[PDB]
Amino acid sequence: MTDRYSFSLTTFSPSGKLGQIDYALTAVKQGVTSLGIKATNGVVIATEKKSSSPLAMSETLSKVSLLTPDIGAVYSGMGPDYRVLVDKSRKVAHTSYKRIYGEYPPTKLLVSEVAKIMQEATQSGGVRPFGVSLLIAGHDEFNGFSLYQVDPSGSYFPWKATAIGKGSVAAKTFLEKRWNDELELEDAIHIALLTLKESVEGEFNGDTIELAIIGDENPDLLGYTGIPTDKGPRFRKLTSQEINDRLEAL
Amino acid sequence: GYDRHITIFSPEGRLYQVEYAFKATNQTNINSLAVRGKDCTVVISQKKVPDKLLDPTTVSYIFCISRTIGMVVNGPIPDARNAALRAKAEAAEFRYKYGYDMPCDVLAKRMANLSQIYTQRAYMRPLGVILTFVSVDEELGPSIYKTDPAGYYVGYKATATGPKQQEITTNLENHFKKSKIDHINEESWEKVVEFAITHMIDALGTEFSKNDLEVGVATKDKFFTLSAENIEERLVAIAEQ
Amino acid sequence: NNYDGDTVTFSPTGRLFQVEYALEAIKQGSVTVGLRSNTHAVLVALKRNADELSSYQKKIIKCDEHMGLSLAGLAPDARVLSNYLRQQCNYSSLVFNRKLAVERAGHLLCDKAQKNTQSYGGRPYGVGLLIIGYDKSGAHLLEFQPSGNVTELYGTAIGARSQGAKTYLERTLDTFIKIDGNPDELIKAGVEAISQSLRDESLTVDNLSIAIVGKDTPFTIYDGEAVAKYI
Amino acid sequence: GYDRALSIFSPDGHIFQVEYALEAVKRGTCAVGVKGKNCVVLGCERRSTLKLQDTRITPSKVSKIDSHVVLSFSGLNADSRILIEKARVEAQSHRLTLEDPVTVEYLTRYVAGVQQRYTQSGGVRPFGVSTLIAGFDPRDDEPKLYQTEPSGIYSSWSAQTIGRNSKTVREFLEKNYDRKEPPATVEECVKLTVRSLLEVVQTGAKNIEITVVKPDSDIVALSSEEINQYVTQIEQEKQE
Amino acid sequence: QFNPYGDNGGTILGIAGEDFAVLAGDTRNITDYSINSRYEPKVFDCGDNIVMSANGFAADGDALVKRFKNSVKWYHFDHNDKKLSINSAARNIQHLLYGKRFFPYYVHTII
Amino acid sequence: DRGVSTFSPEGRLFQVEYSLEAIKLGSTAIGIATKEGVVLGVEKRATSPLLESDSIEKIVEIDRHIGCAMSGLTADARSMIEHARTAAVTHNLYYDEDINVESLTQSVCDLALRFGELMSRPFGVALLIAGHDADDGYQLFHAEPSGTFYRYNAKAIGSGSEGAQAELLNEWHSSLTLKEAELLVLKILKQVMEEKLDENNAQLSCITKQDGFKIYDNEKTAELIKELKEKEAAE
Amino acid sequence: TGYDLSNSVFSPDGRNFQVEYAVKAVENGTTSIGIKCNDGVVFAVEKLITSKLLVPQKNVKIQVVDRHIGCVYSGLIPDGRHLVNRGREEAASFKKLYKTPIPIPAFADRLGQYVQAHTLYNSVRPFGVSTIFGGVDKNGAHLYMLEPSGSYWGYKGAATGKGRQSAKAELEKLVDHHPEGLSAREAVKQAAKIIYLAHEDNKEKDFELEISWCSLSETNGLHKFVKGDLLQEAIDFAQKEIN
Amino acid sequence: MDIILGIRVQDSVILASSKAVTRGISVLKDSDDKTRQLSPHTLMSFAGEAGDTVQFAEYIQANIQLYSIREDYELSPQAVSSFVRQELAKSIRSRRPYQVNVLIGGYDKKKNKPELYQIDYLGTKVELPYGAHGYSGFYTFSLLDHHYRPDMTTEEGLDLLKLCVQELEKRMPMDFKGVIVKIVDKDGIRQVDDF
Amino acid sequence: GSRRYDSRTTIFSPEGRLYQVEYALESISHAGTAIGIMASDGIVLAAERKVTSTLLEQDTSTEKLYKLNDKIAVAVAGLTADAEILINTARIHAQNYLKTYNEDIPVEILVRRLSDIKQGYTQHGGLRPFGVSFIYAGYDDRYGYQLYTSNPSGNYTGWKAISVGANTSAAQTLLQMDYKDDMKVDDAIELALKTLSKTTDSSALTYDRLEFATIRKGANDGEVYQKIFKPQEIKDILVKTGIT
Repeated sequence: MTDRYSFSLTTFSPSGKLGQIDYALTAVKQGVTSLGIKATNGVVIATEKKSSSPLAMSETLSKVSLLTPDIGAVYSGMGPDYRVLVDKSRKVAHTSYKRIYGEYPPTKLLVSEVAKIMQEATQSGGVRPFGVSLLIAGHDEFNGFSLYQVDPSGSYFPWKATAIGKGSVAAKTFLEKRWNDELELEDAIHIALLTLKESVEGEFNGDTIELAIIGDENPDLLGYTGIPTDKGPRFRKLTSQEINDRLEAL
Repeated sequence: GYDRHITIFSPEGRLYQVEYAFKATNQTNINSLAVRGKDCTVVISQKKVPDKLLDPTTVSYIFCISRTIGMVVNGPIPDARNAALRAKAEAAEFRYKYGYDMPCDVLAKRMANLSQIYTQRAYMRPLGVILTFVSVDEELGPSIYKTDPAGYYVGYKATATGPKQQEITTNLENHFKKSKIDHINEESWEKVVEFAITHMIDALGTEFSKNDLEVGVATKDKFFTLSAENIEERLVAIAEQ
Repeated sequence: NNYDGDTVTFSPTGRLFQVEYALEAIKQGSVTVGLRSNTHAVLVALKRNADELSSYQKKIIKCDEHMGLSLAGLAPDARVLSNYLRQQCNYSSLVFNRKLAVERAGHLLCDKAQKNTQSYGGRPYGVGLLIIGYDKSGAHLLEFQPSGNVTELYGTAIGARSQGAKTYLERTLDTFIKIDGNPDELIKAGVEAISQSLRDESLTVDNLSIAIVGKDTPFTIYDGEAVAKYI
Repeated sequence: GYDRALSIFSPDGHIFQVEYALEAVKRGTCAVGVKGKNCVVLGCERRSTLKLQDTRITPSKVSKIDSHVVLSFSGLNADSRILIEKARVEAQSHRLTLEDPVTVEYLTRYVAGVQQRYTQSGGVRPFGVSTLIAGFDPRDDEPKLYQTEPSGIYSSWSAQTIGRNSKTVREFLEKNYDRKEPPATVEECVKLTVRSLLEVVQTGAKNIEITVVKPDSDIVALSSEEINQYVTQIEQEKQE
Repeated sequence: QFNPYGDNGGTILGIAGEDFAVLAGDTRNITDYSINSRYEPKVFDCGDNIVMSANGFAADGDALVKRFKNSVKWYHFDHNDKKLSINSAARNIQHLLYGKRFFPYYVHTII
Repeated sequence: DRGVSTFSPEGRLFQVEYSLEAIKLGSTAIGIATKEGVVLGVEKRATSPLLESDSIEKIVEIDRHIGCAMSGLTADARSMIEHARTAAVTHNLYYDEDINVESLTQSVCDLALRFGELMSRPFGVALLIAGHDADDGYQLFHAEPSGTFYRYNAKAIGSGSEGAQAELLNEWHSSLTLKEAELLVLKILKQVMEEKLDENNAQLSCITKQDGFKIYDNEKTAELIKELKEKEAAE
Repeated sequence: TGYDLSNSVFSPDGRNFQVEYAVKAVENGTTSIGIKCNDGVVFAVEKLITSKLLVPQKNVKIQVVDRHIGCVYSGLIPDGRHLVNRGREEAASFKKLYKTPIPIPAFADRLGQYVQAHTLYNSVRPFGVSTIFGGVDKNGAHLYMLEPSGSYWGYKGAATGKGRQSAKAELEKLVDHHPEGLSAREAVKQAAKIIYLAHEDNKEKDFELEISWCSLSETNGLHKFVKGDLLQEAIDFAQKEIN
Repeated sequence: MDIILGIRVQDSVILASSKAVTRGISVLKDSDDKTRQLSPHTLMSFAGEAGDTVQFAEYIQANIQLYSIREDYELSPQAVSSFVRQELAKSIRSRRPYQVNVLIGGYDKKKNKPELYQIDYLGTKVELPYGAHGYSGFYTFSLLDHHYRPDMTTEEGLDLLKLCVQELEKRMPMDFKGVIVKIVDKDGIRQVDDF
Repeated sequence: GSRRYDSRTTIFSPEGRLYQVEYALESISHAGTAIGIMASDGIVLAAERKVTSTLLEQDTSTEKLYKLNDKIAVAVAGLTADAEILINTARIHAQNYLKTYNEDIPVEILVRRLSDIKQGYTQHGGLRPFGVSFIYAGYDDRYGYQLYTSNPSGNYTGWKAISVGANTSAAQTLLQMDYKDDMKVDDAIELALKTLSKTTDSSALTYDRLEFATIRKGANDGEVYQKIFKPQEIKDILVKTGIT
């Protein structure tokens, strides 16, 4: 009994590749398309809710997740791997930051902690790498809005806009033609919906699309009043109805 | 080809041990089905007792996890009981730690997390089982949540599992296309059970006696399994129709 | 073949080849015989030397005043197992003021050997043991094998060419079982048994080892000039 | 903890991981020790595919273990740092408990012990390093020179070389070193050391290092010019 | 507070002659002003011609004697039935006693 | 690969058998027991003429009454000697007496099979352990990496061993004097050694009840070498 | 392939071949059975007499757990002992915490989970025994059979070892002919007959019969060995039926 | 133990440390040197609990000597004093704290300046022109406050130290058996043999 | 058991080389080139980013150049995530030293400890090595300006000028040709950029594919300043040396 696997399962091949990382990236390639776009006054992250059966309640499966009140995550690749990474990311935001400084971590640093967790699954004994690429969108007072990609290796890059998964090559090209540094948040949501339609096969509506924003503070989502400096989460998930509204003016 | 013996990625990004654990799921050759009423959640599973020497009362793939949660398993019984004991322990610990009964979906997520770990950690094999959790949750109402060896889980309007799962799934799909609603529009759990058995018969094209089935029912504040006589009573009502 | 790399691996026909190879080491070991009456139990062992300049390897080990054993195979494993038995007999005395029943001694050795057959990293013990003793239910002889199988017998033999002694004891059963209250006759029968396993070699004075335990006899070992009486 | 028996016996009775560690030593730059009547000299090759090297700060090939003992090596550089550190710690621990600095034999025996331990412990590979350990015992004027290798065996040498082409410089030393008359001076001992490296090195420009150790903690490294004086003088007497 | 020690009284006496030695002790065992036993032996034959008494707190005395007797047994097992000489027994008992230096056996030991 | 503690189909431990092959590559060591003492001798076998032969230490003291010679991977012997010395000194501390030679040897041999997946491999060195105690007198033991030890009247180990052992089989008798044993070790060493035996490439030692374990100077051994050459030329 | 070389590895058809290989070791063992009766259970086993030298009556195979449970097994005997040793630890800790002696279904799962645990890692070997066990608790009699995979069920009758098919066929006749139930004393006799009938599949060596039972009326709900007159009576009934 | 004093003058640090070792009602030694050289230009004196003092002093010495060999470099007096402070700060919350007070007198060769650090057993460090531990300060500080000047020569420093020892020998109850005096400057550490 | 699946990351080849170290070096040879050049009045660090996309946020980016303390920086060639693990360790180590001695850590001491950690992964533990090579640029009052490199073996060396990553063979040849000892920082800057310009696998060297930094005494008297160049500053210096 107990782990006899105290040795690495990811190792360098003679050509210098790390096989398991490459293969994890291949699993991400098969994954459903997800994307992020950075506007001047906000960020949008979006993905298709590829449903497994029509008997499944796809609302119960949320691909876009709140990590902190100002940071959200989406992914492409293996769903179960993503789910546990969200659990760990939420916790590490507290244990390694909020319980120390009494405030939530800035986007880059929470991203840095997730990247660390994913890197250790590439070197530690008896584990495989995570089979997901993450897109993390957030806001913090001193850096403003930001968008990050985190890959199986633990590498992360800041983006203006990008896509990952199935039709990422086509989607990145579409985003290069459309992105400028003057985009307002509502313009970015519009571009995100256009981009996603190219990669979505079947129905394209607010029940098959998942989309969240990092934007203005939402005092109506705070749950209490009386502390002026507490203004509410900047993360908001758009409802099924709110998405359909934007799809008529498409 | 050691990438097929343990849970590491193959060159095409697959986990063969997870895939082979899925094939173990059908090894018992048993089909299960779950639906929701207004007030209840019903789960039915085939009961096959091939050996005459068995005590048929001990042959079961349905488990009472907590007072409110039931679970049916598709897969070998040793792995099934492993999952059942852990789920019971987890549900009991949750209540002690947090002061309220563990919700069906939260237990499903927890078991799915444990399963995910076996797909990432080398020394633990995946369990060759699919776990369907059912309850009448105090917040969410009648609930079906299902877990697999990949560590995936999701909620369902209704669901089916086993070798002939596709037939039952399309049968249930077609009914809800017609009915236009998320559940069986029926007051009594007795009639929801009757619906469940009726649609299993049609989908599988087989008749059932009282010993060919196994039934679990979830209502507000309790999950319970039916006796052969309760099921016989139910089969009779289906026939007189 | 492909299934003999470690003890933790079953072969396709359900065999444990590492345990079987451990059994093989016993078969290469020098012959040792065990037999008993209702009043005494006797071990007889043929000792083996390296060459004409060397000593003869001891085969018999005392475990308590009322219990002891003989070995065939890997001698260091017999040292480990006999030491465990010494401790178990000792624990029984100190804690319960009770001499350890030979039967329990057998159960304890079985379970100790078994653990080495079910986990990775270890190896099975490479030694067979013949345990004799006199306890509250009389004289006893046990045969231990490193597979974990322990068996209570009237008489037996293990080691190279042990088949001859075993056949002889099987024939002589009705006679030697009733050699009560006569140590020298029980030993003589044992010496005759071990002679059925000899080949191009005969029993000499620094070759032969005998042990006896019984009703009013503590486990005592006879070596050298003290076994001339029996040659 | 990681456990694998990496150093094990093969059917012919060799420990391949120990023997392959010797191959790593054979690849390392040449190191040579020669002991005179009143000193020991340690000479070391430095490979010349590296121009743009900063020699102020680049790790020197000869290391002081204490103020009276030095250590040079051939093989994996990173491995040697671990042996050097352990030796330095033990040297101070010896001074602390015994109230006397280590003897050269003692320090060598310790280093050799560490190396041996890494040949029969689980989860570790042997050191890809052989060392030359030289100096003078406290209050003693007899020069000391020892060699260790990855297996853990160690011995005393009148003169010895290790590393690449060491078989060529051992050749030289064997026919040029008289046991009856060791180099009677520092001058003579440094010269024999430089000659032996010139059999193998190339142009003795920035290629050769020399360190001279005398009794009572008298250790000094030569500069390029001082070494170059020997190189120049050796090549003039060469034309014959 | 629990006091782990007691006093069982009794007295012992050892004298050595030219080719013999005696070790004597009374057989009374007491606590406070009561007699526990009029005959409870505290001088024991430990094998190898060694007699021993550990007098004071009887529970500690019995423990030590028991441990030493066991030591004689294992000395035979480990050193080819060699006889344990009295001087070797004495040194062995020193280590048995000193091993509990910071929680002592409350006994005057004589062999 | 395959487990380090694996049995072969013939019932022997692969690793122990392979370590025995390494011992066969070791330099020759010989021991002869007499009623006047036990003599231990070794071939030093320096790999180069520049190596100072007095630094080759293949004969070693364990206690005043116990000595030890080695053959094989000699670096493996250091921790064995360290255990032996500690075992011997510890016994004297606990029992105010000398520890028996057999008990010492049994204690060293207890280390042998303490390997697996404990150390990573068996020892690659055989020991000849020679000593005196009051119970069993002068004794010689051959300690192997199998954990087995045999008592010997005379024994050779190392590369020249099987030729040397056949020679010891003919020459040994129960009435040999110490001087006869010294000359005999030298004689058989010169036979199996590659190079010419002299006082620098071979070493002698003995253990007597009176003076304990002693390694001989090169001067003392040199005279016994001259004495051996004179006896052999004299018929 | 190579899927069968390591325990806990799934083959492409979803099987653990090492457990299946453990089953082969069980099929190689001697015959053991269990019969469930009116108010209890009866266990019996075939003991091959390898030689005259084996002391009769003195190599006991059936084992008691606590004071109310009997266990018997076929295959690798030491593996069976290991399992019972664990079962005894499990029963002791149950009684320690809850006071009441461990119920048979509870005890059944304790063994089940433990055996199943030995199919989860490559660093342990599966158990090479099938174990028939049971007894009487507050809810009546229970008989169980447990396999190397950790799979177990409740049984009316059970058999394993080399003569399992013969024994099973004979068990089915009793179940068919006695729907109302077999008595404890009758079950002992039948167990003797069945072991003799199952010995045909292992007929080279002759054998020794061993029987135990737990009955609410006959043994007061405690596990006891059948010896002496009751045992000879059962042996005679068995001899009388093969002829 | 008991008396340790220190004076930093223009070009040197001077340490004076008492010679007596007293246990019970007996003076066991009257030539004890309560000092260890940590590096060629750094000297540490010490006083406090028996056993603890020497054990700590030698432990620090071994560590600084190890550093010197590793880096082929002498650590600055400031750096050494910070290392020593941290060790004492660690110690005050261990199971059994070192009860040792030290003075560190060093000559910084990079700065060309003498430096005197006073550190107590709690790890309270302070750089001073002159320092003392225990009851010594109660007599010497006021005297030093009056006569001390920062540009004094080594000679003047020794005369000022003489005045302190004289006052201690008059008013202190215990006989501390004189002092050993050592000077730390640019040339290293030397001992005055007639005080 | 699990022996079957163990690569044995810490063993010698028959030639006496460490397989995993060699293969990690092979990995690093595909990483974007990084150059360090040491001058009499400062140090230059220059590094080429890995084939950047137009949508990458360049100003809030860090991939090649990291700050260890106020006096020491590193350029990275290899797996970035592996480097960050080691960088955070180095940052802590620097602070431990500062806390212990109240002095900034000497460059070599920091370099030795990082290199020792790398070495450990090659000798024990059975884990893959860190696929990273560093160029260390730093200043202390003992040796002044210093350059070092370390690689997956944990071997480290000091340099006047050095490259790591892709095309080090060509890059080193060019540095060896044009480097001279008396050289000032502004000359070193030019050499660094002109070297990357000639060895790059891209069509043309631009500001968006570069990270750049200098360590000068360019503040106020005996005090050292680290300048991590902003994108616009890299664009300017690229023009000022006539590469764009």
